[PDB]
Amino acid sequence: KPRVVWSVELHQQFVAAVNQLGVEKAVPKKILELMNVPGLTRENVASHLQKYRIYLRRLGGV
Amino acid sequence: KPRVVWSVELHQQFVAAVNQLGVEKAVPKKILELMNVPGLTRENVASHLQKYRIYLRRL
Amino acid sequence: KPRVVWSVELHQQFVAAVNQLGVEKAVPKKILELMNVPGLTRENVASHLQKYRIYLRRLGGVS
Amino acid sequence: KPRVVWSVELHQQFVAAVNQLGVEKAVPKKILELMNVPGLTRENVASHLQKYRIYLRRLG
Amino acid sequence: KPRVVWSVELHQQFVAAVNQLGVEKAVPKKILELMNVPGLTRENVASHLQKYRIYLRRL
Amino acid sequence: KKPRVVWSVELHQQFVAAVNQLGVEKAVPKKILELMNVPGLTRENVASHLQKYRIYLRRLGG
DNA sequence: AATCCAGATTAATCTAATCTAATCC
DNA sequence: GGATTAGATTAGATTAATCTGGATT
DNA sequence: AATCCAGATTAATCTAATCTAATCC
DNA sequence: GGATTAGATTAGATTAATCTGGATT
Repeated sequence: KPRVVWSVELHQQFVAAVNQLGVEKAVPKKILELMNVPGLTRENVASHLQKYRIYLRRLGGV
Repeated sequence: KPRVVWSVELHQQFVAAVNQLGVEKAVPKKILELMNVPGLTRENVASHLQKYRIYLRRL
Repeated sequence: KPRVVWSVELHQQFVAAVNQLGVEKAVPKKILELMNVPGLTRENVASHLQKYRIYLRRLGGVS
Repeated sequence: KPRVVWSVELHQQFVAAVNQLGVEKAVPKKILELMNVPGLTRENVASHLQKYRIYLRRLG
Repeated sequence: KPRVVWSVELHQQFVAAVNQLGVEKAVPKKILELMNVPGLTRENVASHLQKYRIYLRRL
Repeated sequence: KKPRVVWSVELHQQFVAAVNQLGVEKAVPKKILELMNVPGLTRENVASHLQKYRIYLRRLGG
């Protein structure tokens, strides 16, 4: 049960899935449907998505 | 290609930073350090600084 | 560039706060509400709390 | 009781690693994986890197 | 092999060393010994001494 | 004002010939300028262009 | 329509991992 | 100079608070 | 007294870092 | 408006011409 490590690869896959849906609409369940990465949980993604949204809000939009 | 969008909040931080250094004397590295915005680059600040100087010269 | 100094008095107020909450349930925000010390941030307390927990964990006085 | 001695060799290895990441953004964990030296811990590298930053920052 | 950057602090030490020596006794090697800055080279201060002399000439 | 210099095909060609004639040891700004003999062109025009030229070749050479 | 509510998401906050400054030897 | 300790930072986890779609009234 | 010569000094000139303007989306 | 490329500016580095103190002739 170890901590997720958001590598550039995994983050890339997350980014791709979020763009498919729209950063405004993306939710953890539908991000994971697309990512197809087993062992990755909804909370895992939710926490990353919030961190992602904070980052994009400063640089624009979102 | 994630463009920066200069929202009211981020432009305002830029205005405070540039005004602390002086409009004509402000350089991107110093503006970037004062703003302390993760992900923001020299080229972001420099491109926005150029349009800001045009806009200020028309006044 | 200011760094917090956990003086003996400050650390004792922190311990008084943590014992009032229970070291199990204690979290930085509630600790700061009790301590009533301006200038301390939640990050200052969370760093100190983690060192305190590391120490207590070896001696077994915490989960 | 064994202290690490930063021989010229080893320091050069460390400088090479640090230059490969960037002095400002280098951290002990990345330095160690580049250096690939068994025997060296994070703390050995972090102590050396503190002293190294002191020296370089006085010079800019 | 790092370029030197002349900070406010390092430059302050330079001016005090120049002023103490008197321009000129203020030459690089002796300015360097006064500053006693690890890694600062004779050439670092010789180059800075040159631009400073130009700077003083313009008042 | 002074006009910004624009490195046209013809002006760049003359700089390239000068560089190649001198070699890299002697291809410093003042000598490139003497060979090019174009009125109003300055050291800093050449030095600026020389720095971009050297980056451009290091890329080519790898 | 209007309400209930379990589940989902999201903001707020926590905390482990790791870093870096301060201090020690 | 190098080790150790104390406090700061970052990324990811957990908790608390909202939200909403679907069932019910 | 005068010359030699390493080890400097110093002006001239170069060059990397960083900048701003021009131009492209 | 924001990104990218080309040419400009600046600070620091390097080179080249000159100078000098201590030894020597």
